[PDB]
Order: sequence, then C-alpha cells, then structure tokens
Amino acid sequence: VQAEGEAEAAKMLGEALSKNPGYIKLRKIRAAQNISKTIATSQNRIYLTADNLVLNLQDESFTRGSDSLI
Amino acid sequence: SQLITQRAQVSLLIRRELTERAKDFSLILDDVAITELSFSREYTAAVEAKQVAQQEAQRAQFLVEKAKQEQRQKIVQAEGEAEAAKMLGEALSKNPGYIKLRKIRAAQNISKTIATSQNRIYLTADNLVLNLQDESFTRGSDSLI
Amino acid sequence: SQLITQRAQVSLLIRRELTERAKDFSLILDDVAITELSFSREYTAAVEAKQVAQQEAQRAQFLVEKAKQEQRQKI
Amino acid sequence: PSITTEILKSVVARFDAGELITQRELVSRQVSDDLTERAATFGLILDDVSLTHLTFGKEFTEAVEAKQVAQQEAERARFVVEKAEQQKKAAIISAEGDSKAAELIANSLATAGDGLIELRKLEAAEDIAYQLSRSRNITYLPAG
Amino acid sequence: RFVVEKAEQQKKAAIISAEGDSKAAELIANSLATAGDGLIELRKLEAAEDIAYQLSRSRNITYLPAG
Repeated sequence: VQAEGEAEAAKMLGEALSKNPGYIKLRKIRAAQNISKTIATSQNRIYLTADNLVLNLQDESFTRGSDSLI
Repeated sequence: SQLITQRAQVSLLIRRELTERAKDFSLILDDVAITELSFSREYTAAVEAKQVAQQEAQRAQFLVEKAKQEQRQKIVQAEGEAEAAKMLGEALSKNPGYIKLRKIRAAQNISKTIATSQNRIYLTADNLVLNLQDESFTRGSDSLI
Repeated sequence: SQLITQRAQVSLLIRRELTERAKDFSLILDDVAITELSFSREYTAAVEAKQVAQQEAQRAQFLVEKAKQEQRQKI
Repeated sequence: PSITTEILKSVVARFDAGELITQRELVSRQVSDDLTERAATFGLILDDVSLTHLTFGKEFTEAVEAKQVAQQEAERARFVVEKAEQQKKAAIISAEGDSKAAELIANSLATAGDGLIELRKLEAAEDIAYQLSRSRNITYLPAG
Repeated sequence: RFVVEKAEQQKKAAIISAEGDSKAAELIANSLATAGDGLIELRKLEAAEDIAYQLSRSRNITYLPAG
C-alpha cells in the first residue's frame, strides 16, 4: 500500500520536476526554515557554522550566489 | 477469546461437569457463574494496544481531510512563488547585482538580530578588516578593474 | 458538534424517552435541561486552536497592506 | 452477586466499544432478557435493567480523543489555507517591489560596475562591527 | 490489520499531498525555466535572516567559524 502511494506520487512529481527542479531548491529553503523553528525550542546542543549569518562580506564566496545567476 | 465471548457456554459446561461430580457426594448445584475472567498484564496491554491501533486507523481518515487543505496550501504558495520568480528573474538576468546588495543588507539585519541573541557566536576577525598587510586587502578593489 | 448545536433537540429526545420510561414508575417529567455539555482538555484546545487559526487568517489580511508599504520602501 | 455479574459480562462480550456505546439500548435489552430468564428460576423479577455507566481504558480514551483532535485539526487546515492565500498576495506584492528594485539596480550596474557594492561592503563592515560591539556573547577569532 | 488500515488512509493522504507538491513543482518549473533562479537566491537571503531570528532566543545554539 505504501509503495502504491509512493509510485503514484513519483509519477506526477517527477513529470513536474523534469523541466526544472527549482521547486526542490525552494522546498529545501522552506525545510531549513521549518527545521530552524523545530530547533529553536529543542533540547539538543547545536553548533552551527557562522557562515549561516553571512557576516563575512569580504569572503571570496560572497558573490557565489549572484555569480551563479549569470 | 473463546473464554470471553462464550462465557455462558463455558459456565454451562462447568455446571454440567460439576453437577455430575457433585451427585456422587449427594450435592445439588443451583447455579454456576463465572464472576471474574481476566488475563495477564502483558496480554491486557496487547489487547489495549490493538484497539488503540484501531482508533489510530480511524484517526488517519482525518489526515486525508487535512491533506486536501495542505494540497491547496502548497498550490497557493507555489502560485505566489511562480509569479515572483517570473518578475524577478527578468530583472536579475541583466545584472544580479541587486542580490549582492540585498545580501549586504541581510548581513546588517542579521547583525542586529544577533546583537541581542542568546546564542554564543564565534566570528572570524576578518570581519573587522584590520589586517591591512594581508594579501587579500586589495581583492575587492582588484575585482573592479 | 451536533450535541452543542442541537442541544434543544437532544434535550427533547432525552425528555421523550425519559417520559416513556418514567411513566412505568408513576413519575411525571416537567422539564429536562442539559445544563452542562463540555469536552476533554485536548478537544477544547484543538477547537480553540482552530479559531485562533481563523483569527490568524484574518490577521494575514493586514500583512498585505504592510507588504504594499514594504514594496514602496524597496523601490 | 453471581447471575447479574455473569449475565452482564456475557452480554458485553457480544459487542465492541462502538456497539457498546452507540447501541446501549440493545445491550441493555439483551442483558434484561438474560437476567430476567435467569432470575425467574430463583423467584425474582426485574422491574428495570439499566446500563448506567460505560467507559473504557485510559489508552483507548486517549486514542479516541486524539482522533477527534485530528478532526478539529483538519478543520483548522482550512483557515491555514486562507492565511496562505493572504500570504500569497503579500508575497506577490513584496516580490514586485523586489523585482522593481532589481531592475533599477541592474540598469545602473550594467554600465556603472560594482564599485557601489564594494563601498557598501566596507560601510556594512563598519556598521556590523558597531552592532555587535555591545554583545558579550560574540567572540572574534583569526582566520584559520 | 489496523496498522494496514492506517496505511491505506496514509496512502490516500500521501497521494493528495503529492498531487499538491506536483502542481507546485509544475508551476515553479514553468516560471523558472524562463525566469532563472534569482528568486532562489533572494529566498536564500530572506531565509538566512529569518533563521537567524528563529534561533536567536536559544542558549543551546552556538555559531562557530568555518573550519
């Protein structure tokens, strides 16, 4: 039963994502946001990279996102 | 299962056998009743878990109703994102510089958020651009030629 | 939902059956009132959450008005 | 103490929880039939047989409450969708602002270059250093 | 057996949710095939701001520099 559901989902979803998988990326961003909320009140000890704060403006990777748009 | 669901028949069987055995001692049986019939702690817990699973299967029907609304919500959000992408991609195709500027602003915003936060933050001292003799001092200007 | 939104009909049904059963004991029913009708903590919290979500949907209308100003500010 | 007990326990075993609650009258009538038949042999007669209380176990009641909570949450999902529609309108408006901003900046920087970006990076470095200066929870470590 | 019944309901719900996901993916794919991925970068920046805000009240979150 679970596999029938998954196969039905996969057909249409893969047909949609074949043209452009950008949705995944957007979905991924949303996932991160959701996870952040979940992590805000969690009991875990979390050590994140300060790169998440995009505060190092002189870093060579600052323009990577924009450079990927050319 | 038979003991619980056939309690009357089990009682009648007990009464028949007990009557036959008590006749030999000249005793009369007027009534036989199974007043208590229970099982072990583990078996009771397993039966309760089975019925809880039945209730969970019935609860899963409302997850389909919620899934319909979730489908509509996904479609609405995607329509908004599709419109936004349509109008923003044409602007950014000529020159993505806005992103960079936006990124700088993001950093500033984040700094404010981080100033009063409860987190422990370990930043790189390169954020302070204090090492003027570093080889990377001219990188930003060198990128402008 | 039916219990809350049909309290009068439920009371009338209870009164009718109770009258039929109390006739056998030479008792007369003058009035039957469902004075209290509440549910569990979890169900009450879920109902309150549903109505809070309705108020949040109403609140989201002002986020559009704020978004217009934010658009102008960005420009 | 015997007949009643047995009869009751013998009849409840004919139904499941759903039938026990939603067909309480039928369960009571069957208990009444059996009890009247059994008590007639002892010279007793029943004037009324009533099932006054009927509940289930802790875990089963929790499961039932969870099922009804799920129904209420399915109802709440509609208002979540309405909020989503308003959020879509707001997102489209904000994105139009972003796209106009991007068009302006793209037109400027296509011919001007990215000098403004470097200047803004330096000014933002100064500003960010100022913003974080009052925080004791922020430490600066050298590269590497 | 009741686990299987729950599984059947879960299958229905998964199909409906995946239909929503697939329609969303189609919309976004049509938009981004011609527009580009500028919206993704903008959303990444906005999400960085939002995520920094979400985690700001937690004492059990620490930020360390890359490496």
